[PDB]
Amino acid sequence: VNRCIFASIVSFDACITYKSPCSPDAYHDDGWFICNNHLIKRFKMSKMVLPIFDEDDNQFKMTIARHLVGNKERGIKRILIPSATNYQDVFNLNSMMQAEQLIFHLIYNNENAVNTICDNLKYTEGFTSNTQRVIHSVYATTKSILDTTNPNTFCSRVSRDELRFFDVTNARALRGGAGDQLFNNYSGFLQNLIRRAVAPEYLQIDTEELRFRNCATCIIDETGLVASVPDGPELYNPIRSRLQIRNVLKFEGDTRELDRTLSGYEEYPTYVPLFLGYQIINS
Amino acid sequence: VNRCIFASIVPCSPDAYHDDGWFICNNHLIKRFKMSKMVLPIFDEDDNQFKMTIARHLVGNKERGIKRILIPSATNYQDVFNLNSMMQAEQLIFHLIYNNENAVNTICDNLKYTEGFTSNTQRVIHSVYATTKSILDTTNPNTFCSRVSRDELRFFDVTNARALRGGAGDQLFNNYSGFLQNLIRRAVAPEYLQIDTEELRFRNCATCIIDETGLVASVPDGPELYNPIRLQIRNVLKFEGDTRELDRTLSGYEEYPTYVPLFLGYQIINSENNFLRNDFIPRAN
Amino acid sequence: VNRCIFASIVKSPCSPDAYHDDGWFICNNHLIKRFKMSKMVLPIFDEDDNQFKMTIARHLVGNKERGIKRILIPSATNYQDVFNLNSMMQAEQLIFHLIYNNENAVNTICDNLKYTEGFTSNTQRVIHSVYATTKSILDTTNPNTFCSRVSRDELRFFDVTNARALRGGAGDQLFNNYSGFLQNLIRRAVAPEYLQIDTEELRFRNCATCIIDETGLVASVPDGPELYNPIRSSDIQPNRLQIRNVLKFEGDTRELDRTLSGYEEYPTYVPLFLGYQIINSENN
Amino acid sequence: DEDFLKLKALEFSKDIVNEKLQKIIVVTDGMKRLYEYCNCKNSLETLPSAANYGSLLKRLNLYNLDHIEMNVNFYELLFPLTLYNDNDNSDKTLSHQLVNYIFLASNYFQNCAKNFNYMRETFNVFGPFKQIDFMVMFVIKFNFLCDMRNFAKLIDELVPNKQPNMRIHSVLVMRDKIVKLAFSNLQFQTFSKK
Amino acid sequence: LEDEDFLKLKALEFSKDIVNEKLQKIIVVTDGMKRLYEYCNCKNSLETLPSAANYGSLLKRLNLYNLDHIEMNVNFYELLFPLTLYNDNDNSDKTLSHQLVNYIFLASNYFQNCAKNFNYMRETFNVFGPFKQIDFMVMFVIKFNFLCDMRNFAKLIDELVPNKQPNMRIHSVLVMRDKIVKLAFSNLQFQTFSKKDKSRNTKHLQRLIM
Ligand SMILES: [Zn+2]
Ligand SMILES: [Zn+2]
Ligand SMILES: [Zn+2]
Repeated sequence: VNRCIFASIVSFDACITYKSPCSPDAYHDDGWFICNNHLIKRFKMSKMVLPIFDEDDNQFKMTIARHLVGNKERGIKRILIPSATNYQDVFNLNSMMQAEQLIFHLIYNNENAVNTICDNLKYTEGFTSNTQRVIHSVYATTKSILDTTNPNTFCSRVSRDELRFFDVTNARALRGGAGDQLFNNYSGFLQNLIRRAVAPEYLQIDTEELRFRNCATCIIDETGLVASVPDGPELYNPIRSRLQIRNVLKFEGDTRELDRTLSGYEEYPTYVPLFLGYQIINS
Repeated sequence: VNRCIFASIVPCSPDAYHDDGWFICNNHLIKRFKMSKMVLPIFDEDDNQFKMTIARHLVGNKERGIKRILIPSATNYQDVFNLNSMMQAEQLIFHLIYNNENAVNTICDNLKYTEGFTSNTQRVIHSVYATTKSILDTTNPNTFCSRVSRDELRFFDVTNARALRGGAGDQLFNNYSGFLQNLIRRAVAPEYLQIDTEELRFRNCATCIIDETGLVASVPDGPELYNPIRLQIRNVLKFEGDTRELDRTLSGYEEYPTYVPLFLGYQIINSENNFLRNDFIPRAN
Repeated sequence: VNRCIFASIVKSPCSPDAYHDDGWFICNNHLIKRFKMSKMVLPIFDEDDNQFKMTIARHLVGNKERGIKRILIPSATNYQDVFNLNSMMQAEQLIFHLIYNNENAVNTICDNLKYTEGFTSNTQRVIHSVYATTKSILDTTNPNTFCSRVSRDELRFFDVTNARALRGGAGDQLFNNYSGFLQNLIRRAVAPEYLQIDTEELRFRNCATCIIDETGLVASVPDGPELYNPIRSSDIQPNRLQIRNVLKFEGDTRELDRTLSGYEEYPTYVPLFLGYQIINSENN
Repeated sequence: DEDFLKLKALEFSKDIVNEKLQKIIVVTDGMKRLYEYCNCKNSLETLPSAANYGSLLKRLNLYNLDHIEMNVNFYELLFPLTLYNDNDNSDKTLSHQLVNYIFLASNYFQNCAKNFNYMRETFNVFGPFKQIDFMVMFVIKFNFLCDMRNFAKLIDELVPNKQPNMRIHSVLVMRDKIVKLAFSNLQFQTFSKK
Repeated sequence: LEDEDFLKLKALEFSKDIVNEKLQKIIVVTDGMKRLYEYCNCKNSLETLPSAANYGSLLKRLNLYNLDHIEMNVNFYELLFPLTLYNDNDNSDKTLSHQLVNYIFLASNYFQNCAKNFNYMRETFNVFGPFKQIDFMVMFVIKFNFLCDMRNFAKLIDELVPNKQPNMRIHSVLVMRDKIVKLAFSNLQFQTFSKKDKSRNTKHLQRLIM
């Protein structure tokens, strides 16, 4: 079975065939409907999991991601997700293919763009094949998810059964606050996406609070998710994959046997997990 | 035959065996003065050839002060030649060169104070000494009948040559021991040469300025030019050698040497051209 | 394959160089033809491999040359007089008129040839194909236009003042007005004394060697006497006797060098240093 | 000597000053009795004719304005010209020269910072009472201020564009960064309780 | 409003007690200036960006005054280094080093975050400060708030500290941090994008005499 929305890609016309298909994960079921391929391709994250003991071999395991942005990029370069205000200029959708463009207009509820698109199709041979019903079946899938999400989920937990505050725990982080409410502005689909992408800083269970990190890695943004520290210099990203500068001031040391000696000891991974927000769960 | 002045060492590179006025191996020239023995070839329209001695600058760009200094003043000599890092033989040699008789006799008594001298190693040590001594003795231009420059003069400023002006740097050159002056005249290729009937400008600008402190490498002005070459930092700055290969063409293109040649001072020949008396006499002005 | 403009032209045997990747619009043989130069390179790098190998050239301008002969490349002003293309083939005249944009002369040639039967019967295909090829070669670069498709704005500067002249400097306008391939070849030819790395500045010679006049690129000392140039004389009218005086060596004892020959030697050619270069930290 | 182009610059500045926004109090500034003896306007620093007026100690004593370890924002000092060239358009009418002038000024700051390491004592020889510790930087700035005072006369009728030249601004940044970096070398060496 | 009176003298006590500046010289806690200097009357926080709500009256005062007088540079090494060249008589050196270096790097990170976040700060001030010179006011107030909290810190640490002999262990990272500050000002493009012409444009250079 296939679920990645991009794996659902199809062509209205005979030339292109998108022959860089979705990662196997498209066939998997995290409820993300996103090949990690595309995750990289458009957002620059890699999905990950944290297992957590249920005080037992029973566990809750939370999916997260890691951002892939370097230390040098700034502003738009660091934007991960836009606003509907600025998705267009952020992405250059015109460079993207028309199915991509229309799907983004669905995401942003741009009925005007949808209408203009149908009005362009009226005369097209894709319209002669009525392949627009591919888009309408994508709409059916979407609407099913949405009636599973926007009415449900956060709204369901308005029952108070659960709450996540995305607000920064540190009140000194003046850049926080109102963005946690601006969260409300986005399509609940997106909201689900982000909230399941991002780990909380704390969990309330009435047994005990748990704290998972000293200090939040992520921040809410004025248009959409950005890879930025709350404050200070950006923490180093060892992303590890024109005549420009390549300088790196290596230490002199020539010893290598030490490495073979030390293979026995924890080779600490250096990825940037997403820690942000206050999590509350009943019982 | 090997006649590096560091054959005194009690090893020199094979070039030491040429009987030539460097009187040093390139080994020791580098190891103490960070230059490489060179000759400049010179040619005519006829294609006839001539040659001049040279040794390109090699000490690193960034360092400053004494680091720029290649050879200090006798007044400042130990500030480079921080003897206590240096072997006794080395120290004694340098003291002699600088005429430091005081230190000479000091070492003379230090031989006694090295109570191991009872072994009479003094015989070997002093034989090496006298060997060395001989060399300076031969260098001495002041020896009565030693032959001197007929057609030739050198000065260390354009104006000092052009009008015999009293350059203080020229005077301090003269005040240097005769061997030092010899070695300078041996090593230093001019910015200019006058000829009985002709003049030649080799560059519009000199390489380096030299001062009373010693052999100073400094550029007259502006930044130094590039000079390419355990709890420490290799610290390598490195660049995008993308290897957009072009050797297929570029192998034919002439490759300019990547070096810092010497163009220093104003030579004059102003008498019947007779240079090829090929003897390394002191040849003083 | 051969990229020499004279390779495009239609004895005049090219050097093999312009058959190769580096895209110089002239073989090294014809780099003699009016231009007194040889193309050259400078291996350059950090402390490993060799990274950059920047091209350069040496002229062989005679020390005794003055005036026009001191001019390396005439300005669009008076290039016709400097060259006397009347001494040359119509193809060469046409080509130069193109480079200098002397489309008026191009018109005059086309008018002349129109009524000749040798033009129509055979030569028209030569003229038109050659023309198109040349122009297309120009358009292959023309960084003033066409995406600036070749290279970048490059961050090069040539007009740097010497420390002691007035607050002058001009005629980069003329530089630009020159057919851009001329500019690009100058970029081939002339290293700056200085390069800004994104984080560092580096210097390669104590002093500049060349000047730009409104008349053209000129090989002149900034001051004082010209340096003596030992033109190697290995390479190039007998209709009329050709005279020279030349002061030359004489003397024996060259065998003395027999021992010294093993030492390191310094090639003595005249490379061209003029201007500044930078690398952007970012193409902001 | 005459005010001459001083009046022409005054006229041009009057033509720009169509606005006042006056009566705002200048608390910050106490520019008592500025004087403009800088007629030598030399490109280089060596002049004993500048030390000729070493009596500056006296006016200092009356109103010091000592400035220890002075360092200069070349970028900020030169920025205003960046928009003014475009009274006309589509030519480097002056910018062709402004760029090389900027190069020269930057190189000046590259080199005089080096030469300071001995030129102090030459100024003590000009006057053994010295206090060169500050007066050296004083003159170092002042002479380029005179250079700018005349350079403005060399450019005259130039008015603020709204469009910046990205190339020129990048040139300004990339020179000024190294200019400021040069000051890092300033250091002190065991004076004890001075 | 109740207890400053002691510290008013304290800031001047030792400086009036001493007359012995021989090369390096201090403005005596700068302790003589107009109402603006008299306004710094609260325990503001050095740890974080300014509490913009605190300063509205200060902004309304500043509206009376011009602000094209401000150098961008902190002058970090320049001003701070001279006022640190002094130590205890060979005791508590651990202590002195600790508070000195910690305060140093505190100011370091303070300016680092100021430069990284200046947009949010100036905009959040303008939200209620619609004043035409509001950007210059924000820059000035940043400098002045830092200076005032520093003055309070100095006032508090004011101690005998007669000893004066450089510790190059202290003065080494001096250059690293100061050059990082200047590099921060380099990273400040200063954004010449069609707004500074609304200034007095460097006072038109004041007839080339200022
Ligand atoms: Zn996909
Ligand atoms: Zn040897
Ligand atoms: Zn050819």
